[PDB]
Amino acid sequence: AENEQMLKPHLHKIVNSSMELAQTAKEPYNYFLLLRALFRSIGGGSHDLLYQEFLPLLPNLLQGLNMLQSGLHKQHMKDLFVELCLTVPVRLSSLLPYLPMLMDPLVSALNGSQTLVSQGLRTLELCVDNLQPDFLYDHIQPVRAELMQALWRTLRNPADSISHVAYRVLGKFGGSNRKMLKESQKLHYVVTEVQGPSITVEFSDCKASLQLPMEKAIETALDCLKSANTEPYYRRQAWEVIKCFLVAMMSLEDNKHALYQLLAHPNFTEKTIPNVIISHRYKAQDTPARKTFEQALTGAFMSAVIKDLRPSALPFVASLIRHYTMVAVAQQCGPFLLPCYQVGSQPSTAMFHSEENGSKGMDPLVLIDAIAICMAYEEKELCKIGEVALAVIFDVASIILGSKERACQLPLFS
Amino acid sequence: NPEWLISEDWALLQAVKQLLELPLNLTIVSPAHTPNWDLVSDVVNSCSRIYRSSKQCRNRYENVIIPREEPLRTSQIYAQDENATHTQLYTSHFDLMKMTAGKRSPPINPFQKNPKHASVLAESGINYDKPLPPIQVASLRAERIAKEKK
Amino acid sequence: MTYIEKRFPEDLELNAQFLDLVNYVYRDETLSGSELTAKLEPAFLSGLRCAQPLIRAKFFEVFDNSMKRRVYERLLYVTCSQNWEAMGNHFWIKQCIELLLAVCEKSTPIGTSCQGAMLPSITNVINLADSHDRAAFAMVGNQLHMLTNRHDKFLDTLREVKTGALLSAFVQLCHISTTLAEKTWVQLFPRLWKILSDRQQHALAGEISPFLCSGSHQVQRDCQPSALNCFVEAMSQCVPPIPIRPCVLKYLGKTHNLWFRSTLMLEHQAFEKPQQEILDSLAELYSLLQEEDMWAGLWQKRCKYSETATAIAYEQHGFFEQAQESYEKAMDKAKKEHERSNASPAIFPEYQLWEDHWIRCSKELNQWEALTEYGQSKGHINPYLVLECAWRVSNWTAMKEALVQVEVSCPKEMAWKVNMYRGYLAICHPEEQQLSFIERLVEMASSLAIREWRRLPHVVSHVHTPLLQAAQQIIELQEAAQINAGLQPTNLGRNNSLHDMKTVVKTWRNRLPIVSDDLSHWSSIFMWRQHHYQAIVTAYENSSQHDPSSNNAMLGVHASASAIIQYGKIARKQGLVNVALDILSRIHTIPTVPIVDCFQKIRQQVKCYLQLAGVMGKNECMQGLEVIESTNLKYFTKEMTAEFYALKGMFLAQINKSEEANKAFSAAVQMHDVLVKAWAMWGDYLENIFVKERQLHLGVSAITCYLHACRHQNESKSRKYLAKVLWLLSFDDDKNTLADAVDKYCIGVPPIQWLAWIPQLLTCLVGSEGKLLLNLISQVGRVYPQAVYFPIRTLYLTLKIEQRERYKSDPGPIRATAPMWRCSRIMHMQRELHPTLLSSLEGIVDQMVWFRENWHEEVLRQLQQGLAKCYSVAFEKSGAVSDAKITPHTLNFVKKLVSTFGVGFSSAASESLARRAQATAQDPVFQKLKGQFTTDFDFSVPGSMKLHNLISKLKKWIKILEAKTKQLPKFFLIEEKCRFLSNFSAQTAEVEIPGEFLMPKPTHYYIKIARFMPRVEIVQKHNTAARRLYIRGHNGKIYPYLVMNDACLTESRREERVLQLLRLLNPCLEKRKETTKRHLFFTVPRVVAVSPQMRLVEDNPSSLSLVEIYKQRCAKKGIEHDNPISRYYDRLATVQARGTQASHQVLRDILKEVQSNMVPRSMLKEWALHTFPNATDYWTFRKMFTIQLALIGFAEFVLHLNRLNPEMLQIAQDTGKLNVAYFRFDINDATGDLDANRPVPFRLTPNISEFLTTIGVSGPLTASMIAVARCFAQPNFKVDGILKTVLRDEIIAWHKKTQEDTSGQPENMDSQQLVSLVQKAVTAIMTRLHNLAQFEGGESKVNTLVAAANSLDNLCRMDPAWHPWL
Ligand SMILES: O=P(O)(O)O[C@H]1[C@@H](OP(=O)(O)O)[C@@H](OP(=O)(O)O)[C@@H](OP(=O)(O)O)[C@@H](OP(=O)(O)O)[C@H]1OP(=O)(O)O
Repeated sequence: AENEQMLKPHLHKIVNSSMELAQTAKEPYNYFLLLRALFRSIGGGSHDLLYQEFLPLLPNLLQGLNMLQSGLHKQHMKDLFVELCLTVPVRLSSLLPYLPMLMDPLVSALNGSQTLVSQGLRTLELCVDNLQPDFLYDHIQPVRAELMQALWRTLRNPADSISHVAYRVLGKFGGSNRKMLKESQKLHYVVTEVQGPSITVEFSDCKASLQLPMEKAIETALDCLKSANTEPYYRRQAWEVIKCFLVAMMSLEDNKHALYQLLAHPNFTEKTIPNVIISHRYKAQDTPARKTFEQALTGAFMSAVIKDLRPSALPFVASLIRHYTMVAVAQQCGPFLLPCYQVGSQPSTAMFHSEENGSKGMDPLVLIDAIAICMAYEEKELCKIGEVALAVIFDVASIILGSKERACQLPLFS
Repeated sequence: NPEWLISEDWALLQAVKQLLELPLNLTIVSPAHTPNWDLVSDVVNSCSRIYRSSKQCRNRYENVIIPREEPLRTSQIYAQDENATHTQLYTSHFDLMKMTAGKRSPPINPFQKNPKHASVLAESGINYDKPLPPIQVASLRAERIAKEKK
Repeated sequence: MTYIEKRFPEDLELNAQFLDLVNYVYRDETLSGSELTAKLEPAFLSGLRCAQPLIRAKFFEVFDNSMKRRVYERLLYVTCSQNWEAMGNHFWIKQCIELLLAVCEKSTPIGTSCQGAMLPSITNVINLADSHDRAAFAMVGNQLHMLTNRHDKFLDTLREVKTGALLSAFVQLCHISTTLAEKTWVQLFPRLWKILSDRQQHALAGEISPFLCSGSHQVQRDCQPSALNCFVEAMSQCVPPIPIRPCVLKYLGKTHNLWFRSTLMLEHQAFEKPQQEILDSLAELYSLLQEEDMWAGLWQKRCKYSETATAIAYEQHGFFEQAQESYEKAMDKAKKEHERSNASPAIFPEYQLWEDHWIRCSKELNQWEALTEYGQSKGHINPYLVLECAWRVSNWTAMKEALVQVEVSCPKEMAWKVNMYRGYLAICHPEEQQLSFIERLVEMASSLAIREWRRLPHVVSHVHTPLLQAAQQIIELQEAAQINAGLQPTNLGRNNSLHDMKTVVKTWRNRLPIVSDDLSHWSSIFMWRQHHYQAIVTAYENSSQHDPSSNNAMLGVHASASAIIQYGKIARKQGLVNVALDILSRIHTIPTVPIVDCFQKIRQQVKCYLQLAGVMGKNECMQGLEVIESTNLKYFTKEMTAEFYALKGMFLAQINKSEEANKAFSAAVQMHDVLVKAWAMWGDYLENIFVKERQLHLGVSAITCYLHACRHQNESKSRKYLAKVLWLLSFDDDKNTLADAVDKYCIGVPPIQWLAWIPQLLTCLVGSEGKLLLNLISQVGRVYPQAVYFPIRTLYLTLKIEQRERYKSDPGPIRATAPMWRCSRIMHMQRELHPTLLSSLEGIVDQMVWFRENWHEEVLRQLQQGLAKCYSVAFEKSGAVSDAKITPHTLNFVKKLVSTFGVGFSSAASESLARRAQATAQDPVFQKLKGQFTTDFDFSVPGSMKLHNLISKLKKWIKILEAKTKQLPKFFLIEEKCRFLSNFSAQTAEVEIPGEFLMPKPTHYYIKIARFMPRVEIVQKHNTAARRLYIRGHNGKIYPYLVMNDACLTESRREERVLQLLRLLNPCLEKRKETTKRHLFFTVPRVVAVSPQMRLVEDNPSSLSLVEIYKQRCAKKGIEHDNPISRYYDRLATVQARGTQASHQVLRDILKEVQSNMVPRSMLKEWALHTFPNATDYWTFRKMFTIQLALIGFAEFVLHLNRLNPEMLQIAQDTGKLNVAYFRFDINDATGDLDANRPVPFRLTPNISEFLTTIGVSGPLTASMIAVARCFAQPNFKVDGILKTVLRDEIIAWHKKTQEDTSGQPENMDSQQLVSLVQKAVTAIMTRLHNLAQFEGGESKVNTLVAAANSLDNLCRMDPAWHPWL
């Protein structure tokens, strides 16, 4: 009764300030928490005083929240956006001309966490109970495939109440819950026929052997190493899987004297380096082997960040980066030149491993793709290991070539 | 519940026999091949008569079969005793009832241009005998809209 | 073991202690105690599956040593000696993985057999190249020595890793993840099967089936990834797994989530051909899947008695009364045959089919009393049917006895049905009114329904429709709970309960099922609502004091009347008139009813008489007219009289009087000028009489009628009327009477209605009626600037290009034509009105001009089109000579091509692009290529003029170029040259995605282009290197588009017209039953022509073509895709070498050999099997393929479109949708009429039929074809008008093209020739549609059409370039 008079004059002010400042802020999280608290306070009870001043704020606020939740953001940020944009303290009577801007976040809330799917089903029941079926159907017509697919997926939710309310709203929809979906449901399919990487296993009891594919195994390892909910020993097992996959997918046919005689040649430090340009614009689609290699490499780089896995992951990662960069400089420099790196050559698919001829052996340039996808990872702590990888690459390149400025002409750096 | 037909009874016996187990004790060596009563239930209720295959009946009628299998054997009563006359008579009775139901089902130029339908229109103020062309009707609609606007 | 884990699951300490205790009991003192281990099996299993790794390890170490370390022994153990019942809803197959991977050898170096993906060592460069280079290299500071030493030490550390470290961690990883571990078993078990010898494999396969059953191993029935699912998937994924029983397959499919996998396996067994059990189980499983078409096809293949086929055909297309009559005739004939002699027991399934389908038909025909009398037969009481049909006739005692008889023997799948029946009983029983357990029953029913839902496939389909329908009746029972709670005398009359009752009644009135649902569900809903409506009515008859206004009883009366009327309307829509008359006789038996709903009842009656007046008889139609005239109009309103007179005029125009009908139409329109339907029908009649008598004073009237009908209504409805309006413009005279007529009464019609017909009115823009149509298009454009700017832009540029060729003699600029100035003044006005939006559109169009890529793919596409035309012309010379000479036109084409070879508004982008082209044209590579080509492509030498010599040289150059063009960029950044596109933002202009204004949408949520994605990929599609552009919107989604360079301004404009036609026909498919029921719809991508040479088309990334899949399979096999055509032509030449012109047998054997040698019919089938490993995904893809193929075949046959070449059919892998590459009407260039009379009506080559497994054809394909034929055949849609409107401009362009060769006066074709030709053309399509729609006697010509589409006697005569084998 008394405090609503001092908050009303500043409502528009704080709303607009938080909306325009979080866009160019350093940690735009506390502002959205403040907005959520303000919405909760305005919705709590029937104030009927701040409602009049909040009504003219929906035209821009709803659009901004929709643009925010539609863009790519971290999981917690997206959850906060979708939950604060759905729980607006405004009655449906006035949200009619601004209702269309609530289906895009609704379909995401239905696909979100348990709290998010519950809030989405709550809003869906609220709008289907407080509005005529015809207008609501004409309203959801633009986005019906996603909404119905999410309502059908959440029906299998372990939570009994969630599935029950989902079934209740589906029955409330009536015949519209099964209308033809022009945007037909998507289904998984394979794009290539070549087999992915596998590990050889033998059986001495029957004098035979098998091949164990490990694409989905590496995928599971990376997935459980990325998430934070996994336990430490499972992370260690996944790191072990990735390490054995990495070490099993290389030749390991190098000698000490032979390596010394190969790297100790005057041409490596005297001959001009071919200035060919590497560009993924000519690179074909990623083969199963290459994507599995990238996944294993990024999983190793992540384990190098994991605290309990760092002591054994960081040295192995450094040594593997050394191996990759050394084989690269050996195949692309020295007296032995590949038919695609000689003088006068041009960019081509021979530099990358592809389903076509491509290169003769596995492309060592995949290490750069791993560092790229790691630095572009959602978590920024991974950028440290990427910088360490680049540092060791440059250092060992200058060591093997000397005259640091000369080691930068390698197409590897391009 | 309706009586069990010898056809579906032999079907049940065979389904149990096709479970690779003996009736002497229904857990034979390779104990993982426990009796799948739901499987034989599904295989039996696909016979002539109604489902009649709840959790109870499946066990009850097999326990009834065991004594008379350890008189004529079920396989003998199937191959013998008018092999296909029982189910065929059942189906003939069903079809006769069908025809009786379908038969007893029910089967399911006075020009009068009365003056009421024309008198209501005359009261409305429009002539029916003289068809007003659509152009004049459109002009009248435009004039009415103009009058309304003023 | 029993209680410690049940009551203390969270306290892992005591659980671990008990597990250590049992592990010690099992480990130590084994020689003393071995009987105690029998009862503690559940404890051991639980400790093995515990979440703690140490306990799991110490349990597995003792579980493994108890068995021999042999793969076969462990497999036999886990398959027949181990009982997993004690596990409990666990994915025990991971323990099988543990056991199978632990026995592997783990004392050897690690390695891999993937030699193709091997990574080269550091010293691998010492042996790759020649010898002496490395021999001389081998005979040639500390900072490098230390690095080498450390690297060698590290490599030595890696070489110590053994295989045992990999498998243990692999198993520990599979432990935590149920997904991607099921896959490991699926992918590893067949690998084990491969190494097992025949002796082991035989016994294992013989004992697996007992293990597939394994009795009490059913707790997994509710497990999402049930173990039996994975096990049977793995078993089926083996090579030799022949022995598996079909009964067990069906049982696993039903109980476990193995529906589609089980169906695929059963049909794979069935199509390999004592053996009828396979087909019986397959038909049962199909009937369980609600897939009516596959079941019908399978039975038609199995049908012995001819009557069964006709009955199934009738019931499949909604002919329920004729289906019931045919079933009755069939079972009567069977009874007669039985009286003659006994039949084989294999006929019993047909008898059960007849029984259950007659029951279903009688259920659909509103025979509830007959069904009750039948199920209640003394000798064979059918308690389920009685329980189903008892509550709908208020037989509550029979319903209660049937329920108590079913509750003890109800299928667990019908648990929610039993709960709903128990609720109905408790709510509606007279002497058992106990409203204490209501919400509990609803909760239990919902839980059971959700549990059953969890047992269905993950991809929603017809299998899930029953539960989606049950949800509505369940929530209605929940609402009925409070309804009855409020109707009791304690709450009777209370306002709080009255408001709730009113709200619930309004919601019920506004909540309706869809027409796609069978009438059975509509009845189950409406009759259930009727009980409570009557209760409300009756409840307000003994409480005259409560609410003394005679309103709440009237509320229930009105609700019941409206529900009855809606049920009758739905029954009528589905094609039932007898049940409609029955319902009308029913509603007539009421003391009194409202006057508002009686008018609607009379309206439905006259609508029934209307739709029944197709072949109306004199007696029946006159009796209907008398019944109509007998209705009283005293206490009624005025608008109702208008509608009544309109319907009277309609019904009387149906008969050949035409005078009283005109009078009634005029009187109705005068009664209520706002009535849209009356004026629309009046305009229809006026158009008819105008086309017949040809009186000028009637065309203006018809156009005014159509316009006034289109004024105040929605665009979806008014579309077919604007279609009629646009066609009438071809009858105007020199005075342009109807032109001024339409120009005088156009003020008032919404402008959005013309968006779907902009192209139709643009063609008239160039006629003598220009100025008024220009004003009209400009007026409608003032609201939609882009929708009118893009088409006028394209047409203006095409006119300028055409004039450039018309004035070849005059150099420099030239004067503009009349249509040019006309359509450019409007563009000037638009720029004056919408400057920012049009400027942004111009910027976009000028930036996308940079997509003129290069000469490489340009000349590639040129020579591809050349080869295509060469083959098309050689097929004509095939049978005659086949040693033919190149035609003059093809010679000129190839000459111009090899001469230009790629290099052939006051803007500056075009100038910069030309400068860049001239710059890049200074390299020696392309010059040498041009020289080498010109030194070969010359025709002035003898022996080179032969057509096949040219074809061979073209193929050689095609191979050379495709080997050359394989080194080019695959994507480029948009910011490289397209600055305005990269800098584009929502703040610049509110421009919408192209192709949005084409079809108006009810809502205004049009996704605006937020920004253009930086990457622009290059994809090889349509035999050209198209540029794929990605555009992002404010919603976060991305839309891909192909900036296609047409290079032919006529063919593209004629191609994108059938797309508009199909888009216009798409709504109609969604307004009828048997079409929505089958999900029939045209997949029409969006195509907008931005210039004569360039057009922007929508697409999706994963969309292959038939030729793409064929050439992919060939490259996999390592052969050339041009081999079969060359072989056909070689056989043709070698046969004609002895003067014998190739006969029919020659073509037949050529087809047979090319199919058996290099093109097996099982190519597409194996491709689909490999592409979609999941059974559900494969089944969904195949069903979508079948339905879309049927739809497009019906389209290409009924609509005289060009032959569906294999490269045209696009096949979307992500959804299975089938869209073709821009069909076009094959109008004869000589005669100007449609002559789509090829030997094959539609593409059903052997490969397709093999992919459709020969039953998808006989079922869903022909079923969908018949449905879509009967759908468009309905007169209410007036598809003939749309066809006429499109063919008008399709023939105007033909005339323009035919008259351009000779040489405003010639701007108009004729006043009588164009109309006559259009009428001749449209009838050719209408007759072909009616021939397919005919469904007399349960038989249709579609069967003979599909049979001829795959007959070898006709396929061999098709063009080799058409690929009758692919
Ligand atoms: O729904 P009904 O009352 O039975 O009649 C409808 C109605 O037209 P009317 O209500 O004016 O008769 C439809 O349109 P809506 O009113 O539902 O939007 C539609 O007619 P349109 O074709 O004009 O959309 C349809 O017709 P169809 O069967 O062609 O879809 C059908 O009319 P019928 O009486 O022919 O069923």
